[PDB]
Amino acid sequence: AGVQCTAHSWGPGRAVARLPRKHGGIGAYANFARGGHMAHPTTVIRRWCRKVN
Amino acid sequence: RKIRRRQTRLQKAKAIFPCPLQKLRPSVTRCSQKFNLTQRIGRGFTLRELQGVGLSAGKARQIGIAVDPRRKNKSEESVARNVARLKEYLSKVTIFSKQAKPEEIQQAIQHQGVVMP
Amino acid sequence: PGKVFNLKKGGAVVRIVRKKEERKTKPHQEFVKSIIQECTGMAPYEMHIIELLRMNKDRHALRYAKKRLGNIKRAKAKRDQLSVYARNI
Amino acid sequence: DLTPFVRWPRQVRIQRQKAVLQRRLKVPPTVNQFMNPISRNLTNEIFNLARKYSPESKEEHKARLLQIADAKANGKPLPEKSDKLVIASGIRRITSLVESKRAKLVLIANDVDPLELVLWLPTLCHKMGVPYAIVRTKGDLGKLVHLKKTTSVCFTDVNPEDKPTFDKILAAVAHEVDYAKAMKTYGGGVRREDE
Amino acid sequence: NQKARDEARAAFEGAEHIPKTFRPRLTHAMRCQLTEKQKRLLPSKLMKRKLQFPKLKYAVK
Amino acid sequence: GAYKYVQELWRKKQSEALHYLFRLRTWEYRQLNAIKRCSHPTRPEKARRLGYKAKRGYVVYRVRVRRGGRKRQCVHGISYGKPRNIGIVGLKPSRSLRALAEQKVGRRLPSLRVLNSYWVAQDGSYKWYEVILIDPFHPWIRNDPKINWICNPVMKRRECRGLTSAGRKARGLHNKGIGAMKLRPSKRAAWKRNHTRSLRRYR
RNA sequence: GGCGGGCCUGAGGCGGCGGGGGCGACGGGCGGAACUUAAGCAUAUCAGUACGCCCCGGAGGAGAAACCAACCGGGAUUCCCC
Repeated sequence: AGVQCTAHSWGPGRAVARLPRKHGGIGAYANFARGGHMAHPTTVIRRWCRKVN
Repeated sequence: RKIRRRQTRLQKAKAIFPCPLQKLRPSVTRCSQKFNLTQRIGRGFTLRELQGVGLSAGKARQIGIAVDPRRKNKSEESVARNVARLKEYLSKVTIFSKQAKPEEIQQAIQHQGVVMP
Repeated sequence: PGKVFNLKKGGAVVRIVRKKEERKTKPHQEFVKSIIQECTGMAPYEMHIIELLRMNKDRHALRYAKKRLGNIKRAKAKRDQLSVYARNI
Repeated sequence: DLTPFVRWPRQVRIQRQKAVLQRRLKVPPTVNQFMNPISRNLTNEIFNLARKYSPESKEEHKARLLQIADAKANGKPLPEKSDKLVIASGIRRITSLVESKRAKLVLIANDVDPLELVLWLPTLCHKMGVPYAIVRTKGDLGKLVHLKKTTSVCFTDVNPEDKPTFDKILAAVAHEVDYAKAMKTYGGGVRREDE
Repeated sequence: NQKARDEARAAFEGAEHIPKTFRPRLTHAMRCQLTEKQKRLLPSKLMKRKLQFPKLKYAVK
Repeated sequence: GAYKYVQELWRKKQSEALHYLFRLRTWEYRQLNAIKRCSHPTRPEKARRLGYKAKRGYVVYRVRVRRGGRKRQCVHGISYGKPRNIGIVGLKPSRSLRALAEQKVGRRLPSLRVLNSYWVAQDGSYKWYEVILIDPFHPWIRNDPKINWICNPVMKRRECRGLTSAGRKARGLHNKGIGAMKLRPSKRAAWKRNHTRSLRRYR
């Protein structure tokens, strides 16, 4: 989710904030960007069950 | 999965209503000094113990006794645990014959669980 | 080590699996090895070993056999088997 | 003429070339015996003696299928098929017969697909004492038994009426074929000048 | 065409080498799969044992 | 009492008689094609240990494999990267030339399914192997019970997958017991079983 | 040299029948990385992974000991807990 798109960072000195960007220059691959991957993705690998003796 | 296997296991039971799903296997001394005293379910009664009971190798498999020609009798005491085991099964077994008699077969107690634990 | 220490190891009688009716090459296997040896002949590595024996005695003959066959037990047997041909000519 | 310089297809050339390489090489003796077989008149006089026995014809095999096998419900016996002294063929059978010693004349063939198949039969013949002969073509030895090709044909007990002729045939082979003389041959490599 | 299909079927019927369109459709695997009976077929030496020691219904209390 | 004797004659391949017949045969296969159809199994006895029988539907094909240490292919013979992986002249093939010979005859003849391979002749420059192949479609093969299991789709192009003989040795199956625990189903499969991380929910 | 037959290795044509390509998983065989980690880097490590290639199945692979064990011993494989 979110990592599907392709973005190579535009990089400093081009006046763009430094964030991975698409061909036009749209925010991608960042929690603060629209459409980016939530930085810490939720997980199906959780301790769903809490055992009792 | 537990349910899947349970349902599948009971389907096996009705495909053969007379015979218990798991066959009788022999008690075998657990290996290594730590496990010498306890005995365990084993692959198969050896051909020697089976001939002590008096059954040919093929006949035993038909009756549900598994015969593994790999195991060697080894200890004489191993012959003792297994030959009596086979004995306690051959008495506790009722073999339906005469083609198929329907009413008698319908009242069959299938032994769910491993035989002669 | 690889054995536990029970001074009185042995509380159950033991039957020894043995021999399994220990067999032999039997008449045919040896006869055939004669039939082929008669027509095809001896291999070159063997010829060198036999020729070593008429002049040199053992030592270097075993050394050629270890290199050619790769194990001393096979070699000791080969040097000995080959020697039977050596004491005639 | 223009015939000598004709470029033949590769298969024809390779099969011709193998014969030339074979005649000019060392030719160890065990293979040399196969290269030179018994004389044609002698082959005729053993081949003529094979025709008098031999198994049934292919049409006779069909005749047995239609009557001997199909109508057996009307009858009952299974081996009314010929039971006459017969030449057998095939290396597995021949070797068991030669090792048994029951066989009298082994007629092995000079050409083979792998020479390894009947290389060790001549020695077997002199170890159990069986008289043996090498004759021309596995195919014209196959015809004797009616199969497509036979490596070897074994004369058997033989009919007594043919026994006087058989004894003359055996004696002629006994001079022409000798196992030990043949083992001291080591073949030949006749060169281009000799041709 | 429906009339045409049946008329051809009668002509090429109960015969080896039928025209492909008529042959049953199946899936590619079924067309090339072994017949069930041949799969059941066992070497005759292996078969004798099955009859000699056949299945017997038995029960243990 | 017959094929036994050929096996013995095949126990001495340095003897004069077994060298001469070897010269003739290896010379000829050098003046012949890489995958050539052979009507007769050149060695009749060995064929029956592998499984070949002379019923129709069985074909013997001879492959010629060149003998050499593998040379890795990279532009200008340099593997750009860390020093441990530099190497293009002495590598050794991980599939034996017998198995490669079996894969070879399978790519040029896909419909037939190869069984195992018997070595026929060899030289310094080129080795030769003959592989027995069985045609699944021919009727006799499907009906005969013993060879029927090959016709099952699961056993199609076994040679490439690794179900051949030198192939089972290539993965080390031919070595059973301790010392081979890590390759019992397959090495890539074994890696997953041990490395699998499973969290038991009710633990 | 010619001619005709048998065997054997081949050459075209015919008849029937197969074979090829596809699927973001699982599966089998190879060929095969580097970023990284070691606070540098060469052995290591990432990793017997990405990716490339060929092949099959509804599971495949594996499998009835040239096997573990050393015991008052087990007994094909496969999976799972430890």
